[PDB]
Amino acid sequence: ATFEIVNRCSYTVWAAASKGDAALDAGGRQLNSGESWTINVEPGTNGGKIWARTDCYFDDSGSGICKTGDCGGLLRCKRFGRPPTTLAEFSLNQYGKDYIDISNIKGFNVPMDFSPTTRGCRGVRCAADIVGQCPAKLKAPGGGCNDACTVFQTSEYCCTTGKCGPTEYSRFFKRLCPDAFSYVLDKPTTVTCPGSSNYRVTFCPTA
Repeated sequence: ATFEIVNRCSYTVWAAASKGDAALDAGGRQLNSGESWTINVEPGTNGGKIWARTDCYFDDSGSGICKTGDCGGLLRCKRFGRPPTTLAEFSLNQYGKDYIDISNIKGFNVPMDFSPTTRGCRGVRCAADIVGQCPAKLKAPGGGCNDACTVFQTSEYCCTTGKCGPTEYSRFFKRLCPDAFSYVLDKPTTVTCPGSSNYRVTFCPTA
């Protein structure tokens, strides 16, 4: 599958792509405002994620830090990033279908649209000003709006027992972005696409 990753934000982001135990394609790249990065993701990839990182500093060897979404200090991510991170999530070619979603379960840093570029399904978007409206106790100093599990580490927010309900904090994310997962047992907002679809992830789709 082909993913085109587009930065429509007025600021630079460092895109990342990983399936948790390996990079997808190069794993990460700087995207100045307006730049596009095309990557190739192997068919059958399960549990892939794409996200943006903000305010990064990398040396010549590709080592450094980011204020949101840092993946162990590497430019080219092999593992998932530090919250807060708006997540584009996908599993490809699962019994003939692709499954895509946007998730706020690990917080929110950058607005995002995640859409197919081929026929057969719809896209999803979370583009509200979640950072501006973020409850005080979830605000991340580096930028972004943390999820409640990251901040408070309770069974209820992290859904550790497999039983949990919505919370004041999850309802905040759900109000501003109904089409994104707001907690682990949220009613799924997953979209089913034809197997082997292609996609575009756009950061700051409205601005």
